Amino acid sequence: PQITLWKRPLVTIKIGGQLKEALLDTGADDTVIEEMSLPGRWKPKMIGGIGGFIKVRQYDQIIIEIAGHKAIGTVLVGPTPVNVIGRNLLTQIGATLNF
Amino acid sequence: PQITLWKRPLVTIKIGGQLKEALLDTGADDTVIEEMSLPGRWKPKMIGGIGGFIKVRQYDQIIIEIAGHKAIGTVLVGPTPVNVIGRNLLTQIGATLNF
Ligand SMILES: CC(C)(C)NC(=O)[C@@H]1C[C@@H]2CCCC[C@@H]2CN1C[C@@H](O)[C@H](Cc1ccccc1)NC(=O)[C@H](CC(N)=O)NC(=O)c1ccc2ccccc2n1
Ligand SMILES: [Cl-]
Ligand SMILES: [Cl-]
Ligand SMILES: [Cl-]
Ligand code: NA
Ligand code: NA
Repeated sequence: PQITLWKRPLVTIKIGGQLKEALLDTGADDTVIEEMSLPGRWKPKMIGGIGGFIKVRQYDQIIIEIAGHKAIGTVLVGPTPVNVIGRNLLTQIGATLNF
Repeated sequence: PQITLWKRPLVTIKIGGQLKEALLDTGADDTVIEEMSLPGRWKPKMIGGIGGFIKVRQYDQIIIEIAGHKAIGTVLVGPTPVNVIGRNLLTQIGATLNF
């Protein structure tokens, strides 16, 4: 699709058999999702956003569908008011910004 | 242009007479620029994201040239580590996400 930006670019994602809404975010290096169980071990990570840094749980090689496109990659889990799909997975679904 | 997302989507902007680099950020509602003076009236605002909130100055009707394309709108000025071009101005240059 071609998504305009008059509204937030929110799409459905599927992770763990569950549907969630998430933001397609060209400004995010990483993908950050609300607290949720994921399989396997996690590693520590600090990420910085507009208000400061937070600690998150880094899970690698997680299967996630994004707007019907399959990705398998790193998902950070931590406190965020919005689930964010960052460039690590936007590249896997072939997303570009155009004007 | 078509901008791939392997790297941060940084472009040159001109604002307040000044050339700067900024991030094309589909996950930002607002345009947030590093501390600088702008002409006219402003009012305080709090904006948030991961990590919490910051206090900003809101200037309305500010012109910014973004990768050669003029846009006008509200620009927030405050303690951001990165200049962010958010949706309020990305719409004005006709930017879309495509996959
Ligand atoms: C996700 C993460 C990997 C941590 N990356 C980032 O956060 C980088 C950090 C960079 C340096 C600091 C300044 C911002 C830039 C760009 N951001 C990406 C950037 O796209 C970031 C992603 C985001 C969206 C929504 C909610 C939280 C987080 N957007 C934002 O921070 C913008 C700022 C704004 N305009 O007010 N926030 C929002 O647009 C926004 C939307 C809904 C909300 C609901 C409740 C609470 C807060 C909400 N904030
Ligand atoms: Cl990844
Ligand atoms: Cl505006
Ligand atoms: Cl349009
Ligand atoms: Na894993
Ligand atoms: Na003004």
